Amino acid sequence: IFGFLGAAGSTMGAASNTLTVQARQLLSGIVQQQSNLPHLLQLTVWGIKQLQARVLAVERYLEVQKFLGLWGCSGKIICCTAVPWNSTWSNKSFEQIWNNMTWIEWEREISNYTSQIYDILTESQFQQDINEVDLL
Amino acid sequence: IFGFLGAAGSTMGAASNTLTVQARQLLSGIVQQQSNLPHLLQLTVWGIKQLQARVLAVERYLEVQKFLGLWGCSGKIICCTAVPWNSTWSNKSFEQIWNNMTWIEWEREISNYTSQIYDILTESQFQQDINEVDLL
Amino acid sequence: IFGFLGAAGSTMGAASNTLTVQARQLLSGIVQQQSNLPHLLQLTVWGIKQLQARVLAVERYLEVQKFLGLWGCSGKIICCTAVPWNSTWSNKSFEQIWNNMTWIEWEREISNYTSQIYDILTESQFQQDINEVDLL
Amino acid sequence: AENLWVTVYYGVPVWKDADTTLFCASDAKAHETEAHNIWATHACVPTDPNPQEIYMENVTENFNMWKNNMVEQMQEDIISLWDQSLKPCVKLTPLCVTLSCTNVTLTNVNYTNNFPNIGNITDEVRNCSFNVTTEIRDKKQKVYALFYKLDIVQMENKNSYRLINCNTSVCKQACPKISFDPIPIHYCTPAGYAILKCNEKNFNGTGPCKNVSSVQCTHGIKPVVSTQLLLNGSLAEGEIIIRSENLTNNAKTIIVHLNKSVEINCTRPSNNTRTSVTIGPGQVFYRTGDIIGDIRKAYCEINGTKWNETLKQVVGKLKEHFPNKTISFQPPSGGDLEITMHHFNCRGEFFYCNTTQLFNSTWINSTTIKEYNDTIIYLPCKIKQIINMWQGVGQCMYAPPIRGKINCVSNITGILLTRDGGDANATNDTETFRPGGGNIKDNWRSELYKYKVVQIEPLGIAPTKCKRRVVE
Amino acid sequence: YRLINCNTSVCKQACPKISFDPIPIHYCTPAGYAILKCNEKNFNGTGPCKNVS
Ligand SMILES: *[C@@H]1O[C@H](CO)[C@@H](O[C@@H]2O[C@H](CO)[C@@H](O[C@@H]3O[C@H](CO[C@H]4O[C@H](CO)[C@@H](O)[C@H](O[C@H]5O[C@H](CO)[C@@H](O)[C@H](O)[C@@H]5O)[C@@H]4O)[C@@H](O)[C@H](O[C@H]4O[C@H](CO)[C@@H](O)[C@H](O)[C@@H]4O[C@H]4O[C@H](CO)[C@@H](O)[C@H](O)[C@@H]4O[C@H]4O[C@H](CO)[C@@H](O)[C@H](O)[C@@H]4O)[C@@H]3O)[C@H](O)[C@H]2NC(C)=O)[C@H](O)[C@H]1NC(C)=O
Ligand SMILES: *[C@@H]1O[C@H](CO)[C@@H](O[C@@H]2O[C@H](CO)[C@@H](O[C@@H]3O[C@H](CO[C@H]4O[C@H](CO)[C@@H](O)[C@H](O)[C@@H]4O)[C@@H](O)[C@H](O[C@H]4O[C@H](CO)[C@@H](O)[C@H](O)[C@@H]4O[C@H]4O[C@H](CO)[C@@H](O)[C@H](O)[C@@H]4O)[C@@H]3O)[C@H](O)[C@H]2NC(C)=O)[C@H](O)[C@H]1NC(C)=O
Ligand SMILES: *[C@@H]1O[C@H](CO)[C@@H](O[C@@H]2O[C@H](CO)[C@@H](O)[C@H](O)[C@H]2NC(C)=O)[C@H](O)[C@H]1NC(C)=O
Ligand SMILES: *[C@@H]1O[C@H](CO)[C@@H](O[C@@H]2O[C@H](CO)[C@@H](O)[C@H](O)[C@H]2NC(C)=O)[C@H](O)[C@H]1NC(C)=O
Ligand SMILES: *[C@@H]1O[C@H](CO)[C@@H](O[C@@H]2O[C@H](CO)[C@@H](O)[C@H](O)[C@H]2NC(C)=O)[C@H](O)[C@H]1NC(C)=O
Ligand SMILES: *[C@@H]1O[C@H](CO)[C@@H](O[C@@H]2O[C@H](CO)[C@@H](O)[C@H](O)[C@H]2NC(C)=O)[C@H](O)[C@H]1NC(C)=O
Ligand SMILES: *[C@@H]1O[C@H](CO)[C@@H](O[C@@H]2O[C@H](CO)[C@@H](O)[C@H](O)[C@H]2NC(C)=O)[C@H](O)[C@H]1NC(C)=O
Ligand SMILES: *[C@@H]1O[C@H](CO)[C@@H](O[C@@H]2O[C@H](CO)[C@@H](O)[C@H](O)[C@H]2NC(C)=O)[C@H](O)[C@H]1NC(C)=O
Ligand SMILES: *[C@@H]1O[C@H](CO)[C@@H](O[C@@H]2O[C@H](CO)[C@@H](O)[C@H](O)[C@H]2NC(C)=O)[C@H](O)[C@H]1NC(C)=O
Ligand SMILES: *[C@@H]1O[C@H](CO)[C@@H](O[C@@H]2O[C@H](CO)[C@@H](O)[C@H](O)[C@H]2NC(C)=O)[C@H](O)[C@H]1NC(C)=O
Ligand SMILES: *[C@@H]1O[C@H](CO)[C@@H](O[C@@H]2O[C@H](CO)[C@@H](O)[C@H](O)[C@H]2NC(C)=O)[C@H](O)[C@H]1NC(C)=O
Ligand SMILES: *[C@@H]1O[C@H](CO)[C@@H](O[C@@H]2O[C@H](CO)[C@@H](O)[C@H](O)[C@H]2NC(C)=O)[C@H](O)[C@H]1NC(C)=O
Ligand SMILES: *[C@@H]1O[C@H](CO)[C@@H](O[C@@H]2O[C@H](CO)[C@@H](O)[C@H](O)[C@H]2NC(C)=O)[C@H](O)[C@H]1NC(C)=O
Ligand SMILES: *[C@@H]1O[C@H](CO)[C@@H](O)[C@H](O)[C@H]1NC(C)=O
Ligand SMILES: *[C@@H]1O[C@H](CO)[C@@H](O)[C@H](O)[C@H]1NC(C)=O
Ligand SMILES: *[C@@H]1O[C@H](CO)[C@@H](O)[C@H](O)[C@H]1NC(C)=O
Ligand SMILES: *[C@@H]1O[C@H](CO)[C@@H](O)[C@H](O)[C@H]1NC(C)=O
Ligand SMILES: *[C@@H]1O[C@H](CO)[C@@H](O)[C@H](O)[C@H]1NC(C)=O
Ligand SMILES: *[C@@H]1O[C@H](CO)[C@@H](O)[C@H](O)[C@H]1NC(C)=O
Ligand SMILES: *[C@@H]1O[C@H](CO)[C@@H](O)[C@H](O)[C@H]1NC(C)=O
Ligand SMILES: *[C@@H]1O[C@H](CO)[C@@H](O)[C@H](O)[C@H]1NC(C)=O
Ligand SMILES: *[C@@H]1O[C@H](CO)[C@@H](O)[C@H](O)[C@H]1NC(C)=O
Ligand SMILES: *[C@@H]1O[C@H](CO)[C@@H](O)[C@H](O)[C@H]1NC(C)=O
Ligand SMILES: *[C@@H]1O[C@H](CO)[C@@H](O)[C@H](O)[C@H]1NC(C)=O
Repeated sequence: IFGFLGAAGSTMGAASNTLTVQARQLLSGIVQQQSNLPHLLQLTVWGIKQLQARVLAVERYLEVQKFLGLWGCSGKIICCTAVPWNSTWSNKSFEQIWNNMTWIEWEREISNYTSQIYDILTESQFQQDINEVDLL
Repeated sequence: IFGFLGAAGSTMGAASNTLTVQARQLLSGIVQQQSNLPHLLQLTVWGIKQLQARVLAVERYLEVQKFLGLWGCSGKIICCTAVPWNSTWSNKSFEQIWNNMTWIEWEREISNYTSQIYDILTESQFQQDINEVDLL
Repeated sequence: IFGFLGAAGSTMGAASNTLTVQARQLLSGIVQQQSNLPHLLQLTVWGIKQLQARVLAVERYLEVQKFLGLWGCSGKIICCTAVPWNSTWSNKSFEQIWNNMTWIEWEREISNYTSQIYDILTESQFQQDINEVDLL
Repeated sequence: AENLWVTVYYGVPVWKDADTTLFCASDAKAHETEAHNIWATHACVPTDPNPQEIYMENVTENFNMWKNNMVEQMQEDIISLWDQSLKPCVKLTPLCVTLSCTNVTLTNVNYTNNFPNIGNITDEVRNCSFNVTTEIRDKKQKVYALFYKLDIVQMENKNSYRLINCNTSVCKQACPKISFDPIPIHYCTPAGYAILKCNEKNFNGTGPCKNVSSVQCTHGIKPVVSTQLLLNGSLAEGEIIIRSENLTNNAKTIIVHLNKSVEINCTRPSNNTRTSVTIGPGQVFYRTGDIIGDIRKAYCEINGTKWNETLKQVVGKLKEHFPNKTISFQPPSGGDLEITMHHFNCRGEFFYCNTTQLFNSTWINSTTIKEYNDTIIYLPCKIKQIINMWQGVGQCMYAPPIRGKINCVSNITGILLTRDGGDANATNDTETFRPGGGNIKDNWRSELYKYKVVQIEPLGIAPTKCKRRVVE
Repeated sequence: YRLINCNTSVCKQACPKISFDPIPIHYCTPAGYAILKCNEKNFNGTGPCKNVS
């Protein structure tokens, strides 16, 4: 087993058995504690650098939870989608991705197209909801 | 293809084919940027309006996501439900709704009962879980 | 028929029928209003307690929504999982659990193990999602 | 039918009228001059290089000028920024004591390039000597300074003066290295709100607009402050537009918004040198040492024919709302110096121009077209240093002199009129409009009249024939 | 004589009840961020580090 980010160097297929380790630490921190001991203690130099740390944690977490909701992957860690891979984003074979690259190397390779894959994934889920409305 | 609120004047039939354009923009904003250049700049007049415009953006997103969680529609754009229309809320036909109204007029006719439709929606989802715990 | 926290004294069997009553009120509050009338009103002593009351409410809601996302119980009130209670956490019979125990007493006598049930419930869902990837 | 079930749609295009906390976004290309502007500070977030405006087609929305909340937020922001820019730096409490002024004697150039030939700054400034304290408390020094006659009041013992603010407040010197340049400011909404903009070119204040469009935030708005004529504005599209909350209520100001600018060209030909004394520990007070070279009153020149045609068009528009009366302009009838005279700013110097040749005339019936020759109107202007911009809410300020010659080239995109009340016994078919009037808010209603802030309600409920698959 | 500072500014007196003792301070990130630390002992200023933790 590994700690937070502990499998950052392992390959894509082997570092995917530790997704829950980096997914359990997106809101949990030390910042929620009040202080060592509690004028206007909320306007101290470190009373504002802690107020904006609480807000940064919320927006960072809600930034990906918004995409999971649109794509239909709410409440799931690994989510299968009905969007075919056109291989123009990357035409590497199965064994050259899951057994040869790294999650950092892979995400830098298709960083060009992630702005478009997000649009395709969102629109594909919308088409699924239209289909079931005129089906049930 | 339309932009933000671009089909607000179109009828409910044709304004419901562009729900994703008004859904991609409930958290994304310019406010996540830092500044033109980085005393106590987190207290400037322009630096307090930017703090409360980040909390407003977060809160306005959760008050619509909170309802989706209770009704069992999390992760879905169009969500069917087992709550029957009694026509006391609105006794119009199917054609007179989806071919003769825009979304703004429709939300003004049933503005009386949305406080009650929400409670009926919540109870139905709760009754789905009780009927499923004591059945499996 | 009950109010907020109205079933805190009832037995667990009869206090699980009012789950929605305590669930509708994890974001809703008086704080979201602006003021009696709109110097520097945004940094009054009570203009700061309202700012930190809004953040506390948002964070409190997101501490339970974070777990439900990992456990796979997003969009549900009573979510039935696949983790077997091994009776080491509690060996009390099914009758004694739901028929003279209250929700407060139950949480206390398993309070030693909630830190371990939470990690087990996350691992079972992750193992579910891996099994579907190499099955579909 | 009997097969209708509630279906939730997420993202539907609905909104409700609401009020939010607009933040500021300004372009960084104009900034990075290290000038430390007052309004459009570096704190404003960078703007989107390609803003989006979506044409909403079939929707008519009830816009309501004179009740827009966007204006009051701008007012509070302007006041707060003005106050916080004056906070850090030097006060003027040890300065104003019993002065002693005598008529100034100057050595100067003779011809002075007498093309306008308006006047000479003598009998406007006084060369007053007074005792201040140096960096050491137990040492007083006698120093001289040139003060315009509008900054000093004459107490008893007529050969002894005092500053105009001592017995009412304490003023802080305009702070030496900041700028008063109005840099455009965009007012952007949080994520969850939108701004509806009415695109009708001939659109009065309030009413249902039929050509609404949606934006994320407004165009550039300059916080320029003026009293009688709107400066550096945005031109009307269709024609001259006359807007007022109610045209039959003379207590309500009238805003005449033009569709063709009339440039006004202002200059201070004098040569003021800036000297610095020390009134305390690390506190430096700037003053005018001498006036050497050219000596002439500051003045503003205007093309006579352009302004004359502009008044013709404004009167043509005004005759429609007042059908059977002649329209006659008259100069302001009284009030403060900020009302009776067109007040504005250049490079830190605060100008008060007379503007009485622009604003009186009569238009009886347009019986015949009268042809004249090209003329240039020369408006005399005074200059003030002790500036109380906002009567009782803004901090009083002392603007230091600016070395060199001051020259501004600005546009006149609007006029602020105020109808004179009428009587019942006898109205000789005449109406007189006098310029000025209104508060500072009317300088920003002229920009924020197109915009309304709305809150998006993306949760819709409608019946459908689909039923949720109940699990067995 | 005169005080050294009497032409530049005015100095508030160091204030009796406060202490100048430096207590160690830990700079911690919010949730969603992390701090990479280069464990190489013979590490100069810039460049790649090979046992980042
Ligand atoms: C690099 O690291 C080096 C190692 O850390 C560092 O050197 C260290 O520097 C610190 C500087 O703070 C030293 O700590 C001080 O040590 C003082 C020594 O006191 C001697 O004399 C006392 C008699 O006056 C003896 O009692 C004392 O013996 C006992 O002292 C302790 C009780 O005070 C006890 O716990 C010990 O176990 C020991 O048995 C010793 O022989 C010490 O006087 C001083 O105490 C202050 O700080 C304490 C907290 O650390 C407070 O608890 C204590 O009350 C003192 O605070 C007062 O003074 C502060 C400074 O003015 C104020 O802020 C406080 O509010 C408080 O002032 C109140 O009380 C006043 C009356 O006393 C009153 O007049 C005021 O108005 C106010 O009301 C402190 O502990 C440390 O000893 C150094 N290390 C070594 C090995 O010597 C070095 O500096 C570092 N390098 C650099 C560049 O910084
Ligand atoms: C209606 O709209 C018009 C058009 O925008 C507007 O006119 C313009 O006003 C601005 C603001 O005053 C003018 O900008 C200033 O112009 C002077 C003129 O300098 C001439 O000579 C220099 C050579 O020395 C030329 O390079 C220059 O182009 C001019 O021909 C400048 O001297 C001013 O410079 C200051 O601001 C710069 C901003 O980046 C600084 O970089 C520069 O160092 C100067 O700053 C100094 O003063 C600051 C305080 O003000 C201080 O903080 C600094 O430390 C430093 O000491 C400035 O560029 C512009 O020329 C006008 N344009 C025209 C065509 O007239 C009207 O003002 C407006 N109406 C109203 C009522 O506002
Ligand atoms: C870093 O790379 C080395 C070399 O590839 C990895 O070591 C191998 O790991 C696999 C995975 O189980 C073993 O089958 C091999 O026996 C290991 N040794 C060699 C020489 O290949 C190492 O696991 C990588 N680091 C991490 C954290 O996975
Ligand atoms: C509080 O406790 C009393 C027991 O003293 C509960 O009263 C019992 O309620 C059950 C179920 O309604 C009945 O079957 C018993 O006959 C009742 N006993 C008595 C003595 O009244 C009461 O319901 C509890 N209240 C709440 C809100 O849980
Ligand atoms: C029903 O609940 C009661 C109390 O909540 C349990 O009875 C208690 O038993 C303990 C001994 O273990 C006694 O000290 C208490 O005095 C009893 N309570 C009362 C009110 O007399 C009982 O065990 C529960 N039912 C079952 C089947 O266990
Ligand atoms: C709604 O407002 C838009 C604003 O762009 C109008 O578009 C302009 O209309 C004028 C008047 O004919 C044209 O001269 C311009 O070429 C149009 N485009 C632009 C960019 O200005 C539009 O006409 C208005 N009315 C309708 C029905 O759309
Ligand atoms: C500005 O608006 C005025 C309206 O007050 C326009 O004046 C009209 O111009 C047309 C030109 O075709 C004439 O036929 C009208 O008689 C004029 N009206 C009046 C009352 O004189 C003027 O053209 C507009 N200018 C611009 C540049 O838009
Ligand atoms: C604004 O005023 C300045 C000076 O008052 C103008 O510059 C002068 O214009 C006159 C016009 O006949 C020329 O003769 C001079 O040679 C110009 N320069 C100087 C130094 O006097 C300037 O042109 C005016 N701007 C506008 C737009 O009218
Ligand atoms: C304002 O008055 C003072 C004193 O009355 C003038 O200061 C003197 O001016 C004369 C001019 O001939 C100089 O010779 C002296 O050296 C100056 N100082 C003193 C202490 O006498 C000052 O020049 C006057 N200012 C103006 C603009 O006339
Ligand atoms: C003041 O404005 C008038 C316009 O009313 C200008 O007169 C025009 O000048 C241009 C260029 O010299 C000619 O082509 C026009 O025929 C003139 N008349 C009209 C009615 O446009 C005059 O030039 C302006 N004054 C200055 C100094 O520029
Ligand atoms: C602006 O200038 C006009 C003159 O162009 C001033 O009007 C004169 O005011 C004096 C003051 O009592 C009268 O005696 C004159 O009869 C007025 N008319 C003329 C033609 O001189 C006017 O006062 C000036 N504005 C201000 C605020 O003083
Ligand atoms: C003053 O007004 C003139 C004319 O109205 C402006 O000159 C034009 O401004 C527009 C802005 O929409 C530009 O697109 C043009 O390129 C400018 N020149 C011409 C010949 O049309 C001038 O910009 C205005 N001054 C200020 C400071 O706004
Ligand atoms: C990277 O740094 C780590 C530091 O934890 C090294 O691991 C330690 O190295 C030291 C010195 O060689 C040993 O004394 C320790 O026993 C090692 N382990 C621990 C837990 O401290 C690691 O060796 C470094 N990387 C490489 C490739 O040597
Ligand atoms: C792959 O890319 C091509 C062109 O970029 C596009 O036509 C195709 O739709 C893409 N694949 C999918 C599944 O959209
Ligand atoms: C994958 O794409 C690259 C770039 O277009 C191309 O050079 C390569 O031949 C492709 N691989 C295959 C197997 O077609
Ligand atoms: C329709 O609304 C009325 C309003 O009181 C309610 O009583 C009724 O139960 C609703 N219809 C159904 C089928 O429940
Ligand atoms: C039962 O759960 C407890 C939790 O502490 C654990 O210690 C024990 O090993 C578990 N037993 C089995 C058989 O999993
Ligand atoms: C100063 O102004 C007066 C007022 O008309 C004028 O007579 C005189 O020539 C001007 N110049 C001097 C040096 O007095
Ligand atoms: C300044 O003080 C000196 C000596 O104290 C005195 O002679 C002179 O008249 C004073 N000047 C004033 C009060 O303007
Ligand atoms: C504005 O004009 C429209 C028609 O052009 C009219 O219906 C409306 O009442 C007017 N509003 C005002 C305030 O005059
Ligand atoms: C204006 O004042 C400066 C200050 O020294 C001087 O150098 C300059 O020559 C003066 N202007 C003229 C035209 O002499
Ligand atoms: C302005 O136009 C009117 C037209 O009645 C004329 O009487 C007046 O002399 C004109 N003004 C100038 C300065 O030419
Ligand atoms: C405009 O100025 C005065 C202002 O009252 C007015 O009486 C006069 O008739 C007009 N013309 C001149 C030249 O004063
Ligand atoms: C540090 O040392 C390594 C290896 O000696 C070298 O590659 C790197 O450039 C050095 N960095 C600097 C800043 O000298």
